[PDB]
Amino acid sequence: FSVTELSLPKGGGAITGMGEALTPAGPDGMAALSLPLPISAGRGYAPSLTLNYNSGTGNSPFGLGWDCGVMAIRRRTSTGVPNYDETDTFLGPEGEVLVVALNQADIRSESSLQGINLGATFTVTCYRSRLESHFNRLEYWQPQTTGATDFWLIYSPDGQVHLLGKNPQARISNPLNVNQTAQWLLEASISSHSEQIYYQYRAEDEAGCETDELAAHPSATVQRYLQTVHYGNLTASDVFPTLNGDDPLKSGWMFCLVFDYGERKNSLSEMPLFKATGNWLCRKDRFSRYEYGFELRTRRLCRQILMFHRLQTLSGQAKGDDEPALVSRLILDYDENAMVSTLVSVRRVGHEDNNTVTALPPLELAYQPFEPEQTALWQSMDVLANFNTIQRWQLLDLKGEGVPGILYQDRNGWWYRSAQRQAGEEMNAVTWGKMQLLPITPAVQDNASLMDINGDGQLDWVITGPGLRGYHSQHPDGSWTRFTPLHALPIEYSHPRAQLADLMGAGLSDLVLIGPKSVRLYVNNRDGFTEGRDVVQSGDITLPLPGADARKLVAFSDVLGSGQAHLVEVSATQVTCWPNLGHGRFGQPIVLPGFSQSAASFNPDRVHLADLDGSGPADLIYVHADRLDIFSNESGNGFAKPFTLSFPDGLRFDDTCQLQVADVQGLGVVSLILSVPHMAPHHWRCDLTNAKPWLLSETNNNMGANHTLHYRSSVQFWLDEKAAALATGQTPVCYLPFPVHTLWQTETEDEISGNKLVTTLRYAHGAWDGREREFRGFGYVEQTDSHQLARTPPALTKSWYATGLPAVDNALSAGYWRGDKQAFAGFTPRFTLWKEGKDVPLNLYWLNRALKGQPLRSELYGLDGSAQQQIPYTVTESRPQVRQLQDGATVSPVLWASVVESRSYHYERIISDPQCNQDITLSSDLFGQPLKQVSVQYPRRNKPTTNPYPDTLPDTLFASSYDDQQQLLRLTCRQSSWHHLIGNELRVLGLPDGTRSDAFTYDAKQVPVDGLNLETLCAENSLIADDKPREYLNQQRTFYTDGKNQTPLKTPTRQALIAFTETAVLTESLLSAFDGGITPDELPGILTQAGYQQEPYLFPRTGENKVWVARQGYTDYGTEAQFWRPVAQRNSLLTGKMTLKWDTHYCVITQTQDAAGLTVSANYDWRFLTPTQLTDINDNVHLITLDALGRPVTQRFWGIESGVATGYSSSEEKPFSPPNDIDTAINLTGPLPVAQCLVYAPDSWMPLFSQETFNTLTQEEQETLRDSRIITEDWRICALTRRRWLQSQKISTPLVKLLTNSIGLPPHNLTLTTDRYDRDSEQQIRQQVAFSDGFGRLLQASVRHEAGEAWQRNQDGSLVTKVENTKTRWAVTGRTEYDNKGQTIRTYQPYFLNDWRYVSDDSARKEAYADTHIYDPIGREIRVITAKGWLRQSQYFPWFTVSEDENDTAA
Amino acid sequence: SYNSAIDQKTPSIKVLDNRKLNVRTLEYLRTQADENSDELITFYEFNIPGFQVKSTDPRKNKNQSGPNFIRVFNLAGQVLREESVDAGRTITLNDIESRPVLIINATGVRQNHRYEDNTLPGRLLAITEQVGEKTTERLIWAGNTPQEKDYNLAGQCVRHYDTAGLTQLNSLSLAGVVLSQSQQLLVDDKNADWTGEDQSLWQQKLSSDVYTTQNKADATGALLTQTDAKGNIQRLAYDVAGQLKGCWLTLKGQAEQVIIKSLTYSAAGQKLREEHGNGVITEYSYEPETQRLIGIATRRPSDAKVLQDLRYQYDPVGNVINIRNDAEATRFWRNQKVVPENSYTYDSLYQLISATGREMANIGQQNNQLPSPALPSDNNTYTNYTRSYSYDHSGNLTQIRHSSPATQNNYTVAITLSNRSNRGVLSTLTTDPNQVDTLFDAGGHQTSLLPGQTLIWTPRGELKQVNNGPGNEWYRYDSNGMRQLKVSEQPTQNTTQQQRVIYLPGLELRTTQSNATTTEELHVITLGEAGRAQVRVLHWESGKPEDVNN
Amino acid sequence: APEKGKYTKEVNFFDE
Repeated sequence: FSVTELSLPKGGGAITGMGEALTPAGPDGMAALSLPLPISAGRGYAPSLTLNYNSGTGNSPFGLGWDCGVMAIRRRTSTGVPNYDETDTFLGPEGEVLVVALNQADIRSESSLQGINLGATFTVTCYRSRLESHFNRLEYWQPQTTGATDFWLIYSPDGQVHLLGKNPQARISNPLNVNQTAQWLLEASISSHSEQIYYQYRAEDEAGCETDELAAHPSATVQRYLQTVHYGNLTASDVFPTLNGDDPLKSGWMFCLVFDYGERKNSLSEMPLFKATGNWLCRKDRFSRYEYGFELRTRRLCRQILMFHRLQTLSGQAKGDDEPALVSRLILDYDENAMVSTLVSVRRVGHEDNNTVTALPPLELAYQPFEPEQTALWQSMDVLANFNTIQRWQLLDLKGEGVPGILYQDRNGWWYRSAQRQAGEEMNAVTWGKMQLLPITPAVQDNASLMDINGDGQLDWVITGPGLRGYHSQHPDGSWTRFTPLHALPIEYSHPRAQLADLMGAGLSDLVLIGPKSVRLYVNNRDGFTEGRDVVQSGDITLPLPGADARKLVAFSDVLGSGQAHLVEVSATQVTCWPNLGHGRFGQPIVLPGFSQSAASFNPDRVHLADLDGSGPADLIYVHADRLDIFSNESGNGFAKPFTLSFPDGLRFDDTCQLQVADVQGLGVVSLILSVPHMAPHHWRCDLTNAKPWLLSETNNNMGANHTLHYRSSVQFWLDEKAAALATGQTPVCYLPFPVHTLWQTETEDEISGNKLVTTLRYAHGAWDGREREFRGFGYVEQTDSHQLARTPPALTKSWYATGLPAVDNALSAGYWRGDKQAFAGFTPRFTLWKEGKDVPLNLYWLNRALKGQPLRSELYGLDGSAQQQIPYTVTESRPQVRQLQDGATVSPVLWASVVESRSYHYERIISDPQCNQDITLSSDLFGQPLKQVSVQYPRRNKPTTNPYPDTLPDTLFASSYDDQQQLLRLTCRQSSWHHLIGNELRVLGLPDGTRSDAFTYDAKQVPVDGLNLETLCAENSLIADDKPREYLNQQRTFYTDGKNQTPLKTPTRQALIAFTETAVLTESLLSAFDGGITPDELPGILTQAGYQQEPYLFPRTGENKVWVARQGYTDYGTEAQFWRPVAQRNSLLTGKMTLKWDTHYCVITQTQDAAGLTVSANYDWRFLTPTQLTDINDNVHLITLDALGRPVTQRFWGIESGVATGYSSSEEKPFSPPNDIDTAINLTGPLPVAQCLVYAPDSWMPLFSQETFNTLTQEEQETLRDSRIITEDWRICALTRRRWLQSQKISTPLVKLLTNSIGLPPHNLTLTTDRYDRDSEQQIRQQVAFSDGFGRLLQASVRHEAGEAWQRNQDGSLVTKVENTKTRWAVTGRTEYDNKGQTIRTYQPYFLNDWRYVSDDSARKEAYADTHIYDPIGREIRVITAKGWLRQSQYFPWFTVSEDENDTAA
Repeated sequence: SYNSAIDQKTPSIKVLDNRKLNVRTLEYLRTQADENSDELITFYEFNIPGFQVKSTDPRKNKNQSGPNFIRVFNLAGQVLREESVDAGRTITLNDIESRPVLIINATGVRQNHRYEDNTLPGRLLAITEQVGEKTTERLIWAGNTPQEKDYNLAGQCVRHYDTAGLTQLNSLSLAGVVLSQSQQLLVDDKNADWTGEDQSLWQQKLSSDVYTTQNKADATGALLTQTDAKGNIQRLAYDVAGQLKGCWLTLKGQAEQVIIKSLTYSAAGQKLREEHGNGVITEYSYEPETQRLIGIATRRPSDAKVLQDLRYQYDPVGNVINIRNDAEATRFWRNQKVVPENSYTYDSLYQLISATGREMANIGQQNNQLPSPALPSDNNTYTNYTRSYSYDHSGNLTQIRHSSPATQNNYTVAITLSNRSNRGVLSTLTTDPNQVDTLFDAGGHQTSLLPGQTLIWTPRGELKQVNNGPGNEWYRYDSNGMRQLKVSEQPTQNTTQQQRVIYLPGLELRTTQSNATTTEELHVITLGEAGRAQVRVLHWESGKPEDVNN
Repeated sequence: APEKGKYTKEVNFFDE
């Protein structure tokens, strides 16, 4: 509760950036990054759209990896192409599968939503997530009448209701069958306070694309782009803006977040308008997607993200009909190269009204390149001796394990070579072991092959002989499963022209017989096959036949990148592709130009379709003798110019030779393996690249901070785990059969201070689930924060997570630190069933699947190479539980997973004597709110004879460390009560109305071995049962109002308006504190005069009747037309009501008024909704001015002081604006009419290339400086594109020498504060420059002083420490050097300087004496060496802390 | 000359419980280098909700007497009762908005605070100190009349009646700096009892003299100039860093002289060089590394004379261990011109164990009086002394052993302390440790200064009177507790002999009067902060001495 | 409260 006080924004000195942040790495392995969009949250209800990178996300309208999208409900296409009937499942917005919610199923018949007649009668079906996290409910409205359409509602628990895909502008549907909807996009939202958001989408069109695009993809008008988002509800209504069917933006809006796709101008200095002069741009990597049964095209990229305000509406002049003016602008730059577009530069630009630009330094992003023409290396392969495709050899992986081995198979025994680690030289060196004889083989070697017939990850030996048909599966722990018979096999499985392909889209190998105009499809259903169809191909589609020509290659390949097996025909002239549409259907053929060979010398057996980089489409390799043509697929739209990779000396090809493409390196990218079998099998490997391309490598904010990201494959994290297991004689088993390309090292560098921090990651225990066919994550992640200051030991943090796979989860607890032999018993997961409103303990597969991503343990270490290096600083263990909320017969249950008790230790690298505690949840209600919580403090362990805490401490410290207050088992119970608002149009959960804390204390002979846990404290004679004495601590009871009645409600309304809050402060035992001085007869009259009231106990027991409470925090709210805004709030009934007041549209407080009549008016700058004029209680005006980014500049004040009018003169009287140059504003003299000025300069770390030097160098030397984006168009040097350009050059032109020694100051600002008012001739201007760190932190400040002696700064940034007389003297106060984690590691004494500019850190470390600070892994300060040479010291033990000053360490 | 054998293996340990509350703090005390350190354990006890109920210093833990403090809290953690062993018992009640309602101190004095009603913002109105019922304070708030807004008086306490009279506020600047205020004093025969509603019967308890003072301030709210209550104007100037660089005084009816003509500063804003209108230049030297004051060099640039030059030396921790003066002895001490070195040593707890220096020859034993001055005619010298101090484990100074050779005045003086309290008096009063707490109030204020002197205290624990034998001396304080009056009433010659001092902003009205007439009236004009090289101007309106100049 | 020498603090000619 806060009483509203209007104030003005002050101009701070911490130059913060755009807000980008790399996500901490966890069990998923990927590298993520967030970037906040500049959404002007005007009234309080704004969209939550942000830009998010994920290394693993495919292509998008925001580049590769990036995605700024709004939530939607779509059909599940991981189990194949949807059938669009009653036998289909849906994915929620969180990505989890929805199930029908049972009460029988929630099916009701409705014709009215929010009072509005819909025109038809709908079959509303309440859905529910099958892994409950948010507890929101989802209604599938579908019409019974033919003529309407279906939509969704989402009732989020914070009172919001969403409308997803009601109108066809927000539905991705089949362009032929308009009822076949595949994606219900979010259309509108209502908050609880009648605030509305409306989402406007645009369809794809044939704009700006050539005729080769329009021939292959004719009617591509299905893919939607979020065009603009309307919010700022001009009048309050709880109904949706398009239910009534009356033009949803004919209602007024005040804020518009416009996404621009190329329509408006994208230069720095043009100020793009609301309505656009032109049309959007058709990009270069126009990809396509076929997972829905039709083609999604995605032809556009998003150039700008704009923010608009209706400024004449917010001021009480217009009523929503004016043109919205620009207030905020992002500029997204891409490197388009017709394979992928990558977002390389994001910049926020503000535009001033005097046709100038306020710009921030751009966030620029660098990606791992795919240049296989230069980096192609040929290496001999003698590891694979006698490998041969003519005989019975194979590059495949048994045992799971993700990297291919070498299998030779005789008819009696099989010989294997598992991939392993070379111990010699490189951290990623892979070789193959001995030929090992396999101990068991499935004994039916005839009519069989190795394939995954059921798709559960482990390979099968599928024996389809004359009498039997079935398979043996290969477990990863070496064992072979016995014979499992296939439930149904087609008779045409033994047809000579049938083949196993993936047509239904479910990731399974279906059986297909391709005819020219009709295929026969047998669907794999994971236990055999199903009844065969005859899918007749539409139109003029005549399918190619595989094998029926020797001059063509007809195979199943993904030459479009969609993730489907399309039908490709490689002739000697062209490559024609028929897109797979699922269910046996095939689309119209697409010609991919660019491939051509000599028609005589073309043999299709040398044609190999393989994806080389990993962008998704398959590249085309044609093999000659002595060279190797490679055609790069350009997003499935054609092939590039070929490039040759000439064979090394001694390698030629023929019809006996073979080209294999495989990932035999663990580098994420496939390698080309050429085999020559005659007179000895000898082999060669082509490695095209080192790293996996198009992943985010480097980022930079151009303020002195950059991050470099390095990736490692999970195959390498398995080969290191497998090699270390066989060193201790254990047998390692891998449960991740596929490579996951994980983030491994993310080095951070502050370019100002030179400090680096290298966080290296290490993964183990990857888990892939075979049943749901999903990656479950890793079960063991390491971090190693090692600092590189320009010593301190690295901080290793082991941390285990639950995978959900029970073979991986039962192996985790054998890797923990045991160490102390007195710790309590570790936790196991708690599977629990929910019936009759309580958790009763216990589809065991779904219960374990809910445990994914739960924390299990974490141990923190400090690697200093000491005798305590192996002992952890702290140990935290957790216990997850899973509650089954509704049962699932053939569908999944609804499960709710949470951590039910967490126990933490504090060893401080002392094995005995830790400080342990625990926090247990006992009860939760229907929606997961806690009903009974217990906090456990554990006593100190008994005094051992051997002591730790070594001899440097005083001898009596160990015995004097034991108080009698460390040896009490303290339990703090905590009961809670909640309000859950449930209705057909109502879902508001988690409203508090009561909490109460009690205390239990026992001696140390009551804490048992194996500890306390949930199964102890919930028992019948437990330590918190209602038979034991408890001590009261406090209680709190929230009271709610309906908005207009003085009596509080028993059950709150949807708006959840808090009337007051009631906190107990005095009990009848505590009234004996007034004994000598207050008569007991008069105390209840004194207490009720001080505002106390007597209320009953909250969850009352026998023997307690009243407490003296403090009922406070009052608020009076408005009506529904005033958006339920507070209009008058007081602190308690003792003081007076403070009446607030709002503007015409109830978004900002103008003129709050006190209880005495004291008034504080405020005017607002409607570009940012920022108060820029404050009239205080004595009618003195305080006027500030903002720049285009919203930051404050010049402020004045005036008023009446001694009966006369005084102060600074107004802007209309003496008009002044400070210069945009910081050094020019230093030279400002004379009476300024303002109290402050502010000249910001965050661009300063980018060195300024001059236009007078840019036209000196030559013209094609100019465009390489621009097309590489090294200079900006306001003449600034980008640090990331310069550093990448200073690698390939390596010979020093004058452009090279000019770029490598250019420099700038840290991002600073200048504040000019004046002493006296203007028209007073004695006014002098105090000057202050404040430098920032580039991480948002504050480096130093330069305060201007009078003329006198000062050290001089050199012309490069050094410090000369001989004093000299100076007319421009500056005092450097509060100079600080940080590490990368924010801890202060230097504190400088102040010193006088002859300049305001920043002195370099290498020169401030030599001279300019400071105190260096040393830290530990926790973050506390171990010692500090002072500037003179003495040092203080601190030691942190779990039960006592030891401090030593400069006198204790002097001896 | 610092010996670090005092501080070896003596750290400070804060022992924690299982809630990470500081339940013991541990100190190690070594007074002299050869012996062993002594562990001192201070005990802090906490209840189950986690508030510090009782605390015990290491000396009373050895006595097996009770704790120093016994606190009783409410459910929010605020103290409702505080039975201190030195300050007695305090019963405190606050309302819902955490404003004080009822305070009972250890002398049994109930203090009230009544506020505005529930229709008003709830500002403070009156304070009642019931002992038998006195409305001792009365606050008059202002409104938002356009006459009030012209002087920025809206929402301020314009008239504030307190324990010494009235403090009326007249004008505020646009920053909030008071530009004009006035104050009258209560007459000698009246105490503050501001009962009632009309204020016309409160002016008949106040003096006739209304002392108004005026200021002028810049836009940054720093005080530029100040007129005193008599008309003497101080005027300050500020440099470009916001620091103070000059000072000018113009007495009433006179021209403008210079008091400070230059004042420069260091990089950390410490004073560096200052030249007065005296002409004397003082210069401060600092440590480069630690920025500690290592020199005060007062130089007169007319005789090339260094009047004093104090060079300080320190411990590593910042304890002054050596002051030497590189100046010569002044004109008052004939036949000697070397100032001795002051050396100091400390314990492990950094408390002063020994101290050397210079003292006069005819000083005798130290007491409450100050010795007679050394005139430039009586050719007296100074001698060397050394004092050694002794403490108990509560940190009370128990013994000063002044040993001055070459004069044979070797005396010790003991402070006799209690067993349960830190209340300790001089050994002249009582030699018994059990009759020390009979010499104090219930609130712990001392009631007898010397054997023939008694002290009287206010309801709010301020010194009301130092009763000597024949001549008392009483004081008056405002609502903050700052002294506004000091009236020394000497005994009967043929009538009373009364000396009155009025403390005003930048002005002391020291006056001396007999029965019917004022025999001396002195207006001391002060310039600056005391302890920060203050300048005083003694202006005589009546009863000037013959030999001094005005 | 016991603070250090007077040189550490900023100048102050007029307060209450």
